[PDB]
Amino acid sequence: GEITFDGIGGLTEQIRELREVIELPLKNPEIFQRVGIKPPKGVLLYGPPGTGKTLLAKAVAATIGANFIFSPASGIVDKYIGESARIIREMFAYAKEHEPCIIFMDEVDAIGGRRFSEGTSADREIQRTLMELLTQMDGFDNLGQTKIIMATNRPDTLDPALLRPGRLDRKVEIP
Amino acid sequence: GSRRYDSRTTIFSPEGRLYQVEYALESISHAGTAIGIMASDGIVLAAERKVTSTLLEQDTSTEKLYKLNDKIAVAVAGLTADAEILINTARIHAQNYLKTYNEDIPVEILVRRLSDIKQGYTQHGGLRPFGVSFIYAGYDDRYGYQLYTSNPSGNYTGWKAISVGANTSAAQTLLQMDYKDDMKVDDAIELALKTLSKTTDSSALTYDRLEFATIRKGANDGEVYQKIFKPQEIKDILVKTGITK
Amino acid sequence: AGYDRHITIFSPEGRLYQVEYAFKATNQTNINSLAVRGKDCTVVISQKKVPDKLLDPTTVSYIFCISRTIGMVVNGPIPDARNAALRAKAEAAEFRYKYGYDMPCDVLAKRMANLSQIYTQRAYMRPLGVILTFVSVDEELGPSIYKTDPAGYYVGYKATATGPKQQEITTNLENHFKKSKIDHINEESWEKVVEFAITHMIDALGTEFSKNDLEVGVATKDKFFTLSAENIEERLVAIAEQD
Amino acid sequence: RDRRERRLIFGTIASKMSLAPEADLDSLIIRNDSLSGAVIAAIMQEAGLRAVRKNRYVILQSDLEEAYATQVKTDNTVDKFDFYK
Amino acid sequence: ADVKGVCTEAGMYALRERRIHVTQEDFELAVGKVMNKNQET
Amino acid sequence: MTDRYSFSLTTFSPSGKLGQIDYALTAVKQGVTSLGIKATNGVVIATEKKSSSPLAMSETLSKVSLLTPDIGAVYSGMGPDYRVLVDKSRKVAHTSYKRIYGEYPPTKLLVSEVAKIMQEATQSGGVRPFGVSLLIAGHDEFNGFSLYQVDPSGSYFPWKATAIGKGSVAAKTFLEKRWNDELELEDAIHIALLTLKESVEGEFNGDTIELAIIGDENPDLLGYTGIPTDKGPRFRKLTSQEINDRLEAL
Amino acid sequence: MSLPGSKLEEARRLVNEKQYNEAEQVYLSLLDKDSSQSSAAAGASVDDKRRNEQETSILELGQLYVTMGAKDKLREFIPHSTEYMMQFAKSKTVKVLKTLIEKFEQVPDSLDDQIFVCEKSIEFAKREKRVFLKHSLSIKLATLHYQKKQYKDSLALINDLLREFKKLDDKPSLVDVHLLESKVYHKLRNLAKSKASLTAARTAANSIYCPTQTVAELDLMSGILHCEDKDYKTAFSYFFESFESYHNLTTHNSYEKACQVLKYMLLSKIMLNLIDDVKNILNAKYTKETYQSRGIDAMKAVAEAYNNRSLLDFNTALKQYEKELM
Repeated sequence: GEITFDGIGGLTEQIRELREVIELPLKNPEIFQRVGIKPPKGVLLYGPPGTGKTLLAKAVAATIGANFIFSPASGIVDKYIGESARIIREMFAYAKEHEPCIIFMDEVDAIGGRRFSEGTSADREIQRTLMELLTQMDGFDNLGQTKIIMATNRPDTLDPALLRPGRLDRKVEIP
Repeated sequence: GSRRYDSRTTIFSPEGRLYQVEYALESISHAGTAIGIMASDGIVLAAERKVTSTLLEQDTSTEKLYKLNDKIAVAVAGLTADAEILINTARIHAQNYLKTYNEDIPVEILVRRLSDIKQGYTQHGGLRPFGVSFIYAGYDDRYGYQLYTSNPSGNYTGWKAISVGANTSAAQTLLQMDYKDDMKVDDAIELALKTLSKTTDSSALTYDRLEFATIRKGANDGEVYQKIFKPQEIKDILVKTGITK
Repeated sequence: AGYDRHITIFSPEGRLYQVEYAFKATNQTNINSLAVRGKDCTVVISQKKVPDKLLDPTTVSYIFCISRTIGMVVNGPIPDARNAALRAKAEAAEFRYKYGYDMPCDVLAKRMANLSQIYTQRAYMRPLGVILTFVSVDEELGPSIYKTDPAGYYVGYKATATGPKQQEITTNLENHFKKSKIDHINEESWEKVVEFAITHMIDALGTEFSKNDLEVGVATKDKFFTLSAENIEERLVAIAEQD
Repeated sequence: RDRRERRLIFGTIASKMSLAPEADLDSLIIRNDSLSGAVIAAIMQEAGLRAVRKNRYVILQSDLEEAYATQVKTDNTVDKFDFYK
Repeated sequence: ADVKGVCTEAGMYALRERRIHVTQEDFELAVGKVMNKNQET
Repeated sequence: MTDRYSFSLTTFSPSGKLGQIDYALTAVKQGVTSLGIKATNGVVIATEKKSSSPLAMSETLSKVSLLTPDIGAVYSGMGPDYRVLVDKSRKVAHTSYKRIYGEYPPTKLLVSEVAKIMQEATQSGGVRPFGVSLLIAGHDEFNGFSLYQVDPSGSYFPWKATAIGKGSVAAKTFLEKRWNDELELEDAIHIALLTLKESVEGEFNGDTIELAIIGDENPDLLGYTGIPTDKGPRFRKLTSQEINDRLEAL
Repeated sequence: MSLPGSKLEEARRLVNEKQYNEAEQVYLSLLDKDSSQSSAAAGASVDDKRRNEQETSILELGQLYVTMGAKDKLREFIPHSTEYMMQFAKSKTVKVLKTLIEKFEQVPDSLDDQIFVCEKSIEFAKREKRVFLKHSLSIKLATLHYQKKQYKDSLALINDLLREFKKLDDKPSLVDVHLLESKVYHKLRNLAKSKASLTAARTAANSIYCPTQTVAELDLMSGILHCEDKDYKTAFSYFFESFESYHNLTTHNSYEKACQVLKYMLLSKIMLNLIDDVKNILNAKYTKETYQSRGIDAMKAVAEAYNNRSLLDFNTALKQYEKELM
């Protein structure tokens, strides 16, 4: 990460509760296996960008020694058969190879969101992208040494499927 | 600004009739049916009751059948709300005519006031038109029985059998065929009850899902005696025709 | 939702843009008020926001004297607060002229509630963003607090708080009223009630307050009076010299 | 869910993960009525994450209380929403 | 097509009860289900 | 100023719909549970009166209004809309039947008046309907006991038993079985309590429930503690204590 | 005496002050006296109002009667007294008849005497036009046969009644006969049929409102078929829901009824092999109600004996607790 996680201090509450959700299952998958509960799935950052939003995301990755991987959501918008399928999968595959890793997906309203009304106007490209995210999470596939982090200007704008546990269990606010 | 938040739709279409008026007609065709049959010894009116259930009071079927006069009654096709405003004004207009000339209002005279207001409603104010069509049942001592219809377009005609509300085409087609001018009240009722059956698709049709009235000569009057049937009286006539539906 | 800002139509939501934003914008003056009732008094204490040295510190008001008994605190922008104040003052006097009886809180609440509802129904007037806290020691209704909010909804309260720090104040009033097992203050002398009020206010808002940071209006049976600068000081003085 | 349905969720999710003798399943069924099945499964998940994060090897009744209080509320805005007032 | 649904549902009801014979009563219950299918969207 | 919105704010389409009304009908559903039973041995109305803040009292909140001494009304929807329409409903009941005709209004004819106001505020431009539905319950020698609903549409209908607000479909259903033609007023108070118990729990006590009846009354409050000219009005609304006491024997 | 009201109070208190035997001479006296108007309605007095009070008095009397053994005169008396009520209200006759029969079997009774009241009653009704809920009473009539160990006979009677409910008579009557028919099948060990009939019983129940206790009986059978066809987890859950319903009914659900369901509730958990939860069900008094019996003792001894895996320990418990237990 660009900075460590105690040099941005005065965001300390948010530091504290990102640290115990994200760092601990990566370092110690064993405690969550031994209890018999699931490792955590997804974590959400919400609030304006640069409230020290960007800091908190870079900073959790440094301490783990994860790679921080910034994905532009629009680029996940190729206009070819399965290109869109291909890209998501490959990040997930790479997350397990190069483990631990943070897959940071910025804006989830160019590949997700609640749309105009979720009809067809060119809102099926957006619907294909979100469907992919939802199928891997809910299914036989899982998140263990792949952590996915969603970022959104305001959290109310996100599909209620994403708001279920088993997609996003951790939801952090940035005041 | 707010001088451009005007809907500007109570102006003409190129189709020869106002936007809102044409659209309103659709609304009628999506609400209850009224059927008007003019006979040679009565006038028979049938209407199929829109929602019937136990949660409703089923013993009431004056929900669309109002008598405006002693010898004039109307049938509603459209919504309750829209109707009430014209009903009340027709009632008063009846009383103004009665009072001025010492005689009861002729059916066309009454029709004509209601129709000039319906037109009015779009002609002054910009406001929206009605969503009601009436079929008028009345007697006058200058033409015999008269049975008319008016629409929110302000055009009216007289007919010997007509239907308005939903399923106008189907009912009208059957009516033109079985029509006679030697029919009696009871022959008409039987006829009416057949037509209604052929437009409603059911296992059975019940007496409380109908609103019925006939205006016959009577045997307590040389006038015309208006008989407003209620569910239990609908039940009786259903036996009498032997038409169970 | 609907599209309430361009035509006066409904939303399937039930609540319109005019109502929804009137709920929000009622604080931008950085204001907090509470009202408590004594056994036999009613006290209002309100923040007083004199932000400059170009202004006299006692022309800045937010507590209005509507009648001779009835007080009204308006939580809202100051033009809207005075628009409400003007109407309330006439209705209060007109009611006494015609019906021979001074205005009580609940009837003023009702008149204004009906007006606010009509201007939301209209397409030819705007409604206001005012929360009106009406207070008295009514002759038949006892000590009274009746608070209206924008919508045209109003209801009667034990005690109430207004401002962004409403929540902080609430937990202190709750704690007292449960402890004592009554929904009014056991005390019965308006001094001791005023003093108590301030105590719970310091605690909630986290700053010790001066006389020029407070403005006090007191209601008693058959009279309403405002407490002056010296008067506020006398209360404050004790809270600073006890633990 | 029916009341009997509610009972199953508690029983099934508690097998998969640690439990406290303090924590009684019997307790849970009585406390939780009038809720969607989706909400109950959430709380049960939450309590197990919380307990481990709290660096333990057991789910206590205490984490379960805290997770319950968390999931049921997310709104704390009053004196609004006219259509029922 | 709805009529074809009535036989396959009548039979499913019989199947659930482990019967190769189907009464009139199951057939009525099947038709009511089929009517609800036409009402959707 | 006026004269900027003189087009109606309901308009039609080929589906015949009236924008304002569909939105307003939704509002009624989002109210609190209010119900009406005609037991054909009186009329019983019950509704929930509920806090919206911990320091809001509920004994300053009623949803039961008297329209006239012997016609009562209950509602679901927007609070303000109900009070303002209620003032106007009161106005016509008092001036036009008790001075002109010297007596209390007949319910059905009062149902016609209240409907006409609501339909009127839709027909006239620049203003919207009221976003409520009222149940107007009354008694007269001539008509018996009666119950009508008047919609936000300005349509009306009579209903043997009905419910509106939250949990409408289930509340009406359970009720229909428990509703007999010949039903005892005490059992009919229990059924109402029972229904409202199914909508709400954890804040359901009898002193937050407001129930009023058409049938039994108190002459001693109608100025007939002394020798009567007549018995007088049949509506009498319960206090909280009476409600709680019966809730124990539910 | 010489007033209906005063003599109501007196006749009832005569039981309490000493004994029933004194009271009965009073009750018997209520019949001769009082009334100078109306229709015959005690076969010793003409009356309206006295007989109307007599209904509630007869209703008390009859409960005590089963204890007394004096029931036998009442078993005849009720069918003679039906016609008293036809000359009042038809609805009252139907109503009264059902409540009096319900009281006698709520107390323990011999069958022979029970069969006998009902029998006359149902034949007599038929003659007029009253068929309304004499069929409901035939469902009750099945029930005495069921206990008698005339299942085979109950079966014949039940089959005809099913047809009547299903398009010639009342919808709620249907649920109750499907419930009984499930208990009947079960005893013949026809697991297959008992199960299929409950599935029908539930579909019929959710169409309507079914009394609170009835809903719990439904849940009891479901749980029972899942101990015999396994799936003890699912059973347990139902026994939870059913036990809670019996709790809430209080003393309007018999003492004995609540205990047999608890006995099954403990037993399912031990098979399910969560024994420590059997200890949690005991140690709670909201989930046992302080119902302790030899039956209940047995289930804690059996859980203990399993943990120990001592065969000897099971044989000791079984025999000692036996009479209550099996």
